Amino acid sequence: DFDYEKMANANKGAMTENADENALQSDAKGKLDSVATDYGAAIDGFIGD
Amino acid sequence: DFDYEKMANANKGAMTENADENALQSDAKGKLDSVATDYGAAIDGFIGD
Amino acid sequence: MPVLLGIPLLLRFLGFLLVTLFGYLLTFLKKGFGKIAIAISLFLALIIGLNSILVG
Repeated sequence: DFDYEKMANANKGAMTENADENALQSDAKGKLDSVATDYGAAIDGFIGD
Repeated sequence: DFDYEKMANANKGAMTENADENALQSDAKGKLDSVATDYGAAIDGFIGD
Repeated sequence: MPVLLGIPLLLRFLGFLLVTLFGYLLTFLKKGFGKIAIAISLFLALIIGLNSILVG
């Protein structure tokens, strides 16, 4: 009386992680939005000299 | 009398999602086609000044 | 040639973005060739304009 649908849900749990979409998307921006403030600052500081 | 071909179709169902091609392709465009209307608007507004 | 269940859709999508982005570059090219049309027009119009003052 193999529980076909208990082995499956035990293969899954051992070959799957957990991921929050809106947390991997907030870090990415966080790091690319720090290099874009130094690119702007540079440009702005040349037109003021 | 293991139903070889019932366990398979139970491993699949637990490690597979569902995806509509023409819905992941309509959103993408939808977001990239809003930034391209602000790039054009900018250019157009400089040649009119 | 056997493949996993999601690879064929990653390969179709990586050529949708490319055609969309290569589509934008075209739009912008055509705009910049319209600036050189406005510019030429302007110049030749200022010349034809001065003529009409001086000969008067």
